[PDB]
Amino acid sequence: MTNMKLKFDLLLKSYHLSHRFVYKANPGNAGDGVIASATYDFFERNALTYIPYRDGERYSSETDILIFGGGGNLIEGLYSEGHDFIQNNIGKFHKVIIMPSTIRGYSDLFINNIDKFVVFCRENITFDYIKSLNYEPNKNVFITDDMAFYLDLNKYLSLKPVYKKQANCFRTDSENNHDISLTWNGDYWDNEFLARNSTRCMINFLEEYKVVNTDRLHVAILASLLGKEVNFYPNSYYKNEAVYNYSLFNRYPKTCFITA
Amino acid sequence: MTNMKLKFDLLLKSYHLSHRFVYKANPGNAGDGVIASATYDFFERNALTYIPYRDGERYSSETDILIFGGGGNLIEGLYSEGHDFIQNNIGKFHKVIIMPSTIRGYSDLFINNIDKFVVFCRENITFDYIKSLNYEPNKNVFITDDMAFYLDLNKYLSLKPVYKKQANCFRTDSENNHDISLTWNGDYWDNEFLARNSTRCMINFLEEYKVVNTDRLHVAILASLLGKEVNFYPNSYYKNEAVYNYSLFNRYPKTCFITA
Repeated sequence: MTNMKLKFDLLLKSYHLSHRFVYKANPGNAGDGVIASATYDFFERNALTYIPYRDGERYSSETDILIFGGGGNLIEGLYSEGHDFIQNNIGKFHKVIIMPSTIRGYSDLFINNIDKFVVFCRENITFDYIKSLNYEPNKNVFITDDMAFYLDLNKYLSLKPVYKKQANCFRTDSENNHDISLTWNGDYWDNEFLARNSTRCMINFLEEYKVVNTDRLHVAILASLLGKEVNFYPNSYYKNEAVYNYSLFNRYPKTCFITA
Repeated sequence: MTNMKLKFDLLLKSYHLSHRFVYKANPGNAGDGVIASATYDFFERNALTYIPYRDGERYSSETDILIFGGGGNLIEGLYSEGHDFIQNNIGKFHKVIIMPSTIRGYSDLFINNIDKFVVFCRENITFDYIKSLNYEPNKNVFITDDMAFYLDLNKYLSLKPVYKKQANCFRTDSENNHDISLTWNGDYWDNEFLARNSTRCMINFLEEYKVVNTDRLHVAILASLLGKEVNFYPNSYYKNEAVYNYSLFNRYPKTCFITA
């Protein structure tokens, strides 16, 4: 067990003694379903009970903590859904805990809510950014692996043998390409069964290949967990590269990052 | 057990004594994954062993039978993938068994291969069409339910409670619409784990709704198996309407077909 992982368990268990968890899964593609699956595995393994966020329900501004699911939606100039959800609901809760996330911009949101945010960063670029906004390391800003590294992998495996050479899993926007991230895409991941079975699908697909080529973070993560030979390609805002440098480098020697 | 269902079991078991099964799952959307899941359930429940079709492998023109998975791909003027697969591979096998399917046109294919085809029709329009091509009922043309009615439903259920009113699952081509059929879409369904877990996803989604509105056949079928209130809408070539009249009318009184 890594030092950041043990710290993460004890920390969330410490919050659970004091406040009850109101959990909102991050919406998005099937990669975001992998984060939710692993988050549900994390809650069950640490005996952490939660109530799912219900719009219109009244929560306690003193004893309820919003657990905002991990992901990379908080990117100014790209997505505004996660930013709008937090800003419209920050007043309802005592604290807002952002599960391990990639954050870019939205400096006004984090400076003006520093007293309510507890930010978990899944790579060094987000960690240095948040701490540069005067967040205090080990008090209201932390760094640790993306949730998907917590995936209880053995209950998702099909154990079907490898018989195909290369899988191409590239973003459809810009050969035999299978963008398996874009299968289920939306605000689905508050259903733990749908999240886990969607994650089984992605894993079932990858299990049968020896080599995986992708620019999709959680395809790369899943294939790395599977011990596959992984060729990971970059995207904008250093999103892929930063997670690779923090979590995949050296820890998974069969996964390499192709810069050019 | 329905009379057509019992006939179907004994018939395929009879073929299995004489020849070995080479199975090709129908490619397509997640509806076609439901057909494959149910076909795998059907094989396991009847102790029917098979070998998956492998392109480039040599099969016996005397003792191997191609089992072509059910579906609605054989529609002239719409799709040609299933037609090309059968025509290019019909010479390799002793017989070609078409699992319960909707067929439109391609009269040249069925007239010129009448001595090798055993056609299972999943509604009355296909059955009357094939038999009009001089196929002999109960010898080389049969009628029975779509494979999805064979789905071993209880191993797919999440048992999550109902808490949402209406689900809209309409074809994206032409409100809160979720075209869950277009999640996994391709030649995936020869993997039984991927087929079953994709089917779990669709079922997980539908379980939480009380009413389902759709023009997607296997969404309507799945929701009917779930005992939901189902509003089923038509499409072209009488594809939805014909399956409804044969399999869903009266047998599932909470599913109704909206003509206009």
